[PDB]
Amino acid sequence: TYVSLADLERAARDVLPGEIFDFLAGGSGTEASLVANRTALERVFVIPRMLRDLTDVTTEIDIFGRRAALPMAVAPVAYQRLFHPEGELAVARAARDAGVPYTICTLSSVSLEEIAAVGGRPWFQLYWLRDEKRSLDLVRRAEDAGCEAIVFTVDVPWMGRRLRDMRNGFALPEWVTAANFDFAPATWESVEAVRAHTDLPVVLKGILAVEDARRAVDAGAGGIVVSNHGGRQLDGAVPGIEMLGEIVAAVSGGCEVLVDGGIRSGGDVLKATALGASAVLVGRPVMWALAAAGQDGVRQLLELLAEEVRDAMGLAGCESVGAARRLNTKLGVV
Amino acid sequence: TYVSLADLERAARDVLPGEIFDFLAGGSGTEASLVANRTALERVFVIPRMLRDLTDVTTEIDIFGRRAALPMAVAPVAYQRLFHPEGELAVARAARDAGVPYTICTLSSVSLEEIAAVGGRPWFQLYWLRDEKRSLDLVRRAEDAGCEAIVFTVDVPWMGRRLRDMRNGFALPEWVTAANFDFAPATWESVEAVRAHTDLPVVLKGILAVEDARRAVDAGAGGIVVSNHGGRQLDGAVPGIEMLGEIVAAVSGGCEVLVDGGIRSGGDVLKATALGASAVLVGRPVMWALAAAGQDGVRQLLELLAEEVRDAMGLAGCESVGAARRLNTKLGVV
Amino acid sequence: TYVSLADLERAARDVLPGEIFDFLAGGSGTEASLVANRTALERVFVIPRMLRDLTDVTTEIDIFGRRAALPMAVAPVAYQRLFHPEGELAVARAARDAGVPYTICTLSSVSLEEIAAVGGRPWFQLYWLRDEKRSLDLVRRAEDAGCEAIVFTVDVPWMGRRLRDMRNGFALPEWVTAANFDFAPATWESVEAVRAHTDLPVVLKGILAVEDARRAVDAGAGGIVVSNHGGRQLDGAVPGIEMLGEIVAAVSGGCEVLVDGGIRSGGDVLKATALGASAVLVGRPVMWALAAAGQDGVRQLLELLAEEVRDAMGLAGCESVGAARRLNTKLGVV
Amino acid sequence: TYVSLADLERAARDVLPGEIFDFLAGGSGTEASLVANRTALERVFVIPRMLRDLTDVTTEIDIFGRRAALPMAVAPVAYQRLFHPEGELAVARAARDAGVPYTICTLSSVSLEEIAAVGGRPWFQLYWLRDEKRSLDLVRRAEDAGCEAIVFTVDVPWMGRRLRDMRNGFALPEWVTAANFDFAPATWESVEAVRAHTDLPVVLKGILAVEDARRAVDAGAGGIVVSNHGGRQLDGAVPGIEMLGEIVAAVSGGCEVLVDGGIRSGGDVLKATALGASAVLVGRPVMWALAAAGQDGVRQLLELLAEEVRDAMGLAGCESVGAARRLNTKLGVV
Ligand SMILES: CC(=O)[N@+]12O[C@]13C(=O)NC(=O)N=C3N(C[C@H](O)[C@H](O)[C@H](O)COP(=O)(O)O)c1cc(C)c(C)cc12
Ligand SMILES: CC(=O)[N@+]12O[C@]13C(=O)NC(=O)N=C3N(C[C@H](O)[C@H](O)[C@H](O)COP(=O)(O)O)c1cc(C)c(C)cc12
Ligand SMILES: CC(=O)[N@+]12O[C@]13C(=O)NC(=O)N=C3N(C[C@H](O)[C@H](O)[C@H](O)COP(=O)(O)O)c1cc(C)c(C)cc12
Ligand SMILES: CC(=O)[N@+]12O[C@]13C(=O)NC(=O)N=C3N(C[C@H](O)[C@H](O)[C@H](O)COP(=O)(O)O)c1cc(C)c(C)cc12
Ligand SMILES: [Mg+2]
Ligand SMILES: [Mg+2]
Ligand SMILES: [Mg+2]
Ligand SMILES: [Mg+2]
Repeated sequence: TYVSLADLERAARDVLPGEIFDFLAGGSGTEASLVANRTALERVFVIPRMLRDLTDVTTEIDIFGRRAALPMAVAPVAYQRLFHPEGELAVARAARDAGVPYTICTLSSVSLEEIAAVGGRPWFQLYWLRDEKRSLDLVRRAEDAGCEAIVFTVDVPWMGRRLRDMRNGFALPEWVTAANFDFAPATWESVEAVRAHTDLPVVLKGILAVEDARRAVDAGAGGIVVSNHGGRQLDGAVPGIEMLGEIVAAVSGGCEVLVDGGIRSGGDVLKATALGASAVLVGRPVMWALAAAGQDGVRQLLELLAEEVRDAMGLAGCESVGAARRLNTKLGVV
Repeated sequence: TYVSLADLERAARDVLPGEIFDFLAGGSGTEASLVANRTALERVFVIPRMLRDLTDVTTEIDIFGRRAALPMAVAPVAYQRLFHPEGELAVARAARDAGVPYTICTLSSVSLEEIAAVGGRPWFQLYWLRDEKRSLDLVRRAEDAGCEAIVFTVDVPWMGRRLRDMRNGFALPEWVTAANFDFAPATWESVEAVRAHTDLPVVLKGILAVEDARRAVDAGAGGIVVSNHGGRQLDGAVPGIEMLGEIVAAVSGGCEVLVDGGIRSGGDVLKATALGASAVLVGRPVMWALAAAGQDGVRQLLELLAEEVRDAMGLAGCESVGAARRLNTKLGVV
Repeated sequence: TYVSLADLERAARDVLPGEIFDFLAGGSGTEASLVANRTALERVFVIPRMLRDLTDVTTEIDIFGRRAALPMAVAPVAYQRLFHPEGELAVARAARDAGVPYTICTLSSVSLEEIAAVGGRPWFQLYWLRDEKRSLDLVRRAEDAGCEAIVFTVDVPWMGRRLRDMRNGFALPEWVTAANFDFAPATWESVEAVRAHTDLPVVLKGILAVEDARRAVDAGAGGIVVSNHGGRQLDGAVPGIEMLGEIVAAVSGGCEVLVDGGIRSGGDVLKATALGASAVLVGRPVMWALAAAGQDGVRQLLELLAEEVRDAMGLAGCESVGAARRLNTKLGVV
Repeated sequence: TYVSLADLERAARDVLPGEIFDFLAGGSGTEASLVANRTALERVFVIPRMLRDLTDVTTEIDIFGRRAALPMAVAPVAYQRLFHPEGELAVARAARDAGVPYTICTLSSVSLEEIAAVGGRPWFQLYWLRDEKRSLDLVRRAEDAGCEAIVFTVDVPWMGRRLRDMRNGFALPEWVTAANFDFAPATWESVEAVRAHTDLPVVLKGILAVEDARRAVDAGAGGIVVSNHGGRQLDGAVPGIEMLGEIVAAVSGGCEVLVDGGIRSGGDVLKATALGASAVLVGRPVMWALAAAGQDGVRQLLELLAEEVRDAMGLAGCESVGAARRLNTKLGVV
């Protein structure tokens, strides 16, 4: 009977082994980027509009050819059986039932075909493999299984240095595997190789520089995710939310611009929208819900977010997510 | 024998049931807007003027056709019998005796006619009802009872999500009722309907966007209250005090511009004035005083505020509230 | 054997009755201006210059016709017998011996003539009295006793609201009196009355507005003290150090521009100088030293400040206080 | 088996006598500049670039005619036998083996000739002596011993006031001596005297003012170190990292521009690079490593830094330190 996302963090902390909670919670380095994701959202204040017609508030959007129930998708988080035995299938089922896109990870602990069979028109997150042809096989598999977008993670030439995991000597338990298997630095040529191999929208995840956003458009990306990988890659990378406004201006409608990092309420969703985001991704909260109560947990989380998004939108005078994008903001202190 | 408003918060905390103190104290969401109301005032510093004639310092203003003793009114706070058995009549009597306008709430726990009978030329706060005609009946009742302004709350299409009240499972005790009765989203058309129905000044409460202030003037409002509803509506809404200067400039004397949220001293009143406010509203402190010592409590609070306003004005070289509006300010840190 | 001013605060706290320590330490209201005096100095960073000739570093200045050993004077602090039985004579003797001007208070607990007899060419702080003629008698007395400047306090139409003193019910012990006696709001006309009555330099203390600084020059002031009275007058008044740069620019050498509030080291002196101050006043630290060890205490404090000023100047590449005024600064965080 | 530099601080704290740990850790005054070195780096966020070719990431630079393995040198820290019995020889050996320049101090506790014999093409830090000829003898000795640059410390006309060392009554133990011996304020003429006496690059250490950087170039310096001496000289001096961008712009490639103060990770190195630094110096961390585990300790520290630099560079899309200099940054909060 949770009333905010923080309820679920506590519940997940109680049930998960410490080293697993740390694998989930932690960031790279001193966790400066992890913390900055939160600080950056806290400093954003919305300027609500009043006395608008709210006789049909809708939180729906159209993205990558599909209607979604909220301007939100479940972020790609690897190895979800770490958190609950049903892992990715529990999350995907809840996401489907909520009308929220679910991003299947290259490092999923259940095969992408089994996750896609859940239904819910899922997305597929790609990590570039040591060989172009194995990469492109994942893409084709995803597409053949009915995934509707390829989320190419471009901020992971290699994994960041996570000191929690080093101090814990954390390693996958033997009962969790990379189920899509029986990694190399991506480049712009890799992007092109993917774009040529699929007619699905290619979404580049982990863009923070304005000219990288621009180049993503030029490269034929259908979207980008403005993201510092939840503070888990470069420690000291700017939060996506701090780059988002500038990026949205630069691409000037040329692709969808998503953001992630630290989204913890419908109000946060509203802030991201007001800064110009098409949609957000949510990572850690979904895994807290999964750890706490499995599929039911994720369903309750998504219902809570949905209600908070609708509440925030209406209180801000927005009948639609488009209207929310036209809200103005003001930076405040603490 | 209180020397600041914080004395009365402690006294109210001691006497009220926890769930009632929480209903009063709390805001929506993570209470970001609640806290920001205070932070925003703390960051404002006044640039006082020296060596001016102070041989008749006056704190009086003329507003909505009436002289008021201070640039201050009691904010509309619902269900005041929650805090003290005499509820609204205790507050209204103290306000009358102090020469301070009292705002009667649509959700008052004593009928608007009984409160108005106290005297003191009160204001009436309107919430828009599911039917235009019931709304307009409240207006007419208020007017027939001698209310001198209609404070139309425009930031409440519905009530915000107050997690204290959810976590407490708070509900009105059966001995507190909405005494004006034996709610729909307001729009600009609702405003017009009200404006056409009364010759009293219509004051729109809960304006934060500059173009909403502008439109309020265009709409024939006699005033606005720049307000985030004490942090109880949209969590992450900008504090009114952060919008006030821009709003005052935009309306360029076309209506009175009031502010509220976090006013806790005569010095705060001075800051709001220096930013351009015609007057402030004060909410929670009046309810602390009511809970602590009933009518006497509210009288002591209003006397303390009056003395602090006069002290701050004089120390800043202002013989009048108009002069205080011409003070300059500087933003500082913490 | 103190190495910083904070050593002496602790020592004074140990020896003084609490209510007296509070009378000394406290400010008005919530102590926002008191704290801001410190915060404002902490945020100032100096840009030192290197490789300059330091073969005769001097901390001396010429001010109001006299050489002073440091760009520093002892601020006017009333009733110094509250802190030590020798009161003002202990402080004045130490100041004389250090070559630092001492400001005699209108509310001194030893008569201005006895303090002036100590020697050291002292200044006299004026509070305007209910009658022009009694005010001007104080001035003439001061002058006849060999005071070299009149420091007219202009930020005290009346005393601020000090909640420590109210909560303590603090009052002068019967053994401390206003020894110059056997108060009205000052105006610009009062200033003129003083200026016409003495050929001593008139220094207006408690100026914070730029146009008040300008007008002080126009009025024939020989100096001003940019000051919020140590946070003891208007609570929420800007710190002097935040106004100083703008004020120095505006007066454009037309009078000496002193600053006070929170000066606690030679480094602070350097910051004030770099912002354009002619000199600083130091209040509370001198009273800590007095309370801790009487005349000897004040001598040790002034020796410590002198050494810290010389050290800071040299490390910043300044052979003279003039050179220090030409240093640049940068605002930092915390 | 350390995973960050903070591991080594704890280890050094455990093993060193308190007064020695304090001599190492402390700064001048209230330690404002010491703390600001850290704060200033924490506020810098990097804008990483994605999808660049990383098939030969190199951390090497060419500086002062030599290839270095990292854009990093060991800062001049006096009396290193205070921390470990092998003192400077332990550090120099580790630095040589890591391919990192080591700066030999004028106040080294082992003679400059013995340190230089370790190999590793070392630099020599000069303090100006009371007599030009003794100064220039040190220079010539350094050069004759195969030092490759003279790091002239120009921010030490005399040593700052370190209150830890005063409160501890700290003094060199009799078993630590200034081994180069059997001090006067430097000026621009001193610089010239040095420049005329050696063909080695002269690097001026402790420049913070832009026009001092400019003048260093004009003076024929081959480099500068933008530095507040680790917060140990002027308390309230701006951090070097806050001046670096402006200084790099002003010198416009006319000399190498190094920075130091608070560098505690490869990410910090990356930030300094992105602000335009040619290289950084690292002081206290190297001494922690020395105290913790002697030569082995310093080797582990330099290996950890090397890995963190390579990791940060790659994650930011930089194949080279030059590319890292072309990264953009954004200031954030806390
Ligand atoms: C590389 C990695 O370390 N992984 O599993 C990815 C991955 O394999 N593929 C990828 O593309 N992203 C990953 N993320 C980042 C995620 O997608 C979001 O960017 C942030 O979670 C949003 O911030 P949040 O909402 O959590 O504050 C992520 C996040 C967490 C919590 C874990 C445990 C693993 C990962
Ligand atoms: C909706 C609501 O939740 N109510 O009861 C209103 C309401 O019925 N009609 C309305 O117009 N305003 C309401 N307020 C906001 C009030 O008017 C001021 O805006 C802030 O109190 C100023 O900030 P403060 O001085 O307290 O810091 C309010 C305030 C409190 C404390 C309670 C318990 C109830 C309410
Ligand atoms: C009015 C008053 O309340 N008095 O006694 C004055 C006064 O009678 N005449 C006046 O002109 N100033 C007074 N001050 C302000 C003083 O001169 C400096 O402005 C600040 O002390 C600098 O900040 P500081 O260095 O202390 O941080 C002052 C200061 C203290 C600590 C006490 C106990 C009494 C006073
Ligand atoms: C004067 C002095 O007090 N000494 O020994 C110098 C010196 O004799 N010659 C010089 O030129 N510099 C010195 N430093 C500053 C050092 O070179 C770096 O500027 C900072 O250490 C970088 O910041 P950090 O990485 O430590 O945060 C320094 C540093 C420490 C920790 C000690 C104990 C002694 C010194
Ligand atoms: Mg997120
Ligand atoms: Mg208020
Ligand atoms: Mg002072
Ligand atoms: Mg460093």
